Amino acid sequence: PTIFEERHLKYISQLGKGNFGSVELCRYDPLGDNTGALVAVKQLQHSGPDQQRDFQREIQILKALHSDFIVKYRGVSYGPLRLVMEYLPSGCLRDFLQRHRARLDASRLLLYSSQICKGMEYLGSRRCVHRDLAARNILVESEAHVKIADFGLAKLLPLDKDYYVVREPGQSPIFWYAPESLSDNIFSRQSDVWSFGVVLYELFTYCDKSCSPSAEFLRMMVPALSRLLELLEEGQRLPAPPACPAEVHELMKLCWAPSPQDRPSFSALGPQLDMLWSGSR
Ligand SMILES: C[C@H](NC(=O)c1c[nH]c2ncc(C3CC3)nc12)C(C)(C)O
Repeated sequence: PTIFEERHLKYISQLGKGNFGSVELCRYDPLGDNTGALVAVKQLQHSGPDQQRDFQREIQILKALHSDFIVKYRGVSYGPLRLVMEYLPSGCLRDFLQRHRARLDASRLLLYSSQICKGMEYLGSRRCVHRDLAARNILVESEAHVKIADFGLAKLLPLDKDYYVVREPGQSPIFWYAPESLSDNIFSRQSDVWSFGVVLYELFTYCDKSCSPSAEFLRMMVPALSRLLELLEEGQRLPAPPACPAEVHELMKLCWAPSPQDRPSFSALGPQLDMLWSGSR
């Protein structure tokens, strides 16, 4: 339905945690016989003002999003409150990449890259900045299909502005953040592009822990945030993943253009990745 009765949503396990919200695997079981469909249900675990309004927004946003490459909204449910979503058993991409490594050539990484870019293109066209783009936040619909998830921090851009300024600090691993976010808490469709660069790096390192974004800044060597800012200002960048084809490194480096306005758009990126995907073969 679009509306789920809480009494029929039946609990199975934890799938994830996030700022003040959990997502759970539930069976939606109106018969009560274990034959009902599986669903991923997000609730907030804190009942204050701003986190509750933010959650409502996230629902408004995801409801109004229709794309093969965006996680699918199924409905809400009420108490007097919960967000119900399609469930993707293969789960997290970060993990999926680590497991199936030996089964995935460059085409497929490019295939995923294209699909994520396409979803981000669309997100951008709805004026939606995602703000927390990263392999851990991408779900796997199948071996040849991925989808962007976790709208917990997404913002709508007012009609008259192309950027958002966040008051408090971020709480995500620092290594996916654009410089303007690090220094000024400025997020935009173009800071999303910065992070998409890092997602590509993740695809092509197959999310390996030993050469992760974090592991690399560490190697590349005062507050962490400040040092990462100095580096990125000096023009230090993540290196070509091992075996990475060069053309892809260049796209990354381009996504990492110092100023937001030199970064290419998702709609520029999409064809290039497409050409690359039909290039390997
Ligand atoms: C925890 C959160 N997940 C969701 O919102 C999910 C929505 N549908 C899913 N299907 C499988 C999984 C399995 C991967 C848990 N997660 C989710 C996220 C991965 C986006 O941070």
